[PDB]
Amino acid sequence: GVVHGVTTVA
Amino acid sequence: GVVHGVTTVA
Amino acid sequence: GVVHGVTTVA
Amino acid sequence: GVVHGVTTVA
Amino acid sequence: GVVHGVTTVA
Amino acid sequence: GVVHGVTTVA
Amino acid sequence: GVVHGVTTVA
Amino acid sequence: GVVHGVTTVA
Amino acid sequence: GVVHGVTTVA
Amino acid sequence: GVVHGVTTVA
Repeated sequence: GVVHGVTTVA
Repeated sequence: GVVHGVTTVA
Repeated sequence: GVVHGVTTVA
Repeated sequence: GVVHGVTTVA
Repeated sequence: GVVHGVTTVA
Repeated sequence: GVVHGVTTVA
Repeated sequence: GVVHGVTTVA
Repeated sequence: GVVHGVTTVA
Repeated sequence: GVVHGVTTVA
Repeated sequence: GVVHGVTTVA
């Protein structure tokens, strides 16, 4: 797999 | 798989 | 699969 | 906000 | 904010 | 903010 | 902020 | 796998 | 801030 | 695997 630009902001 | 630009903002 | 631009805003 | 259980599977 | 259980799987 | 259990698997 | 259990596996 | 740009901000 | 259990595995 | 730019800010 590829994961690019995964953002989690609280 | 590919994941690109997954955003989670609280 | 491909996932591109999945946004979850609370 | 609250975010609980946000799943993204490719 | 609160973020709990945010999963991204490629 | 609080962030608890944020998982990113490629 | 608090961050608890943030996992990134390639 | 590849992981590029995974951001978690509390 | 507090950071507890942040794992990055390649 | 490759991991590039994984940021966790509390």
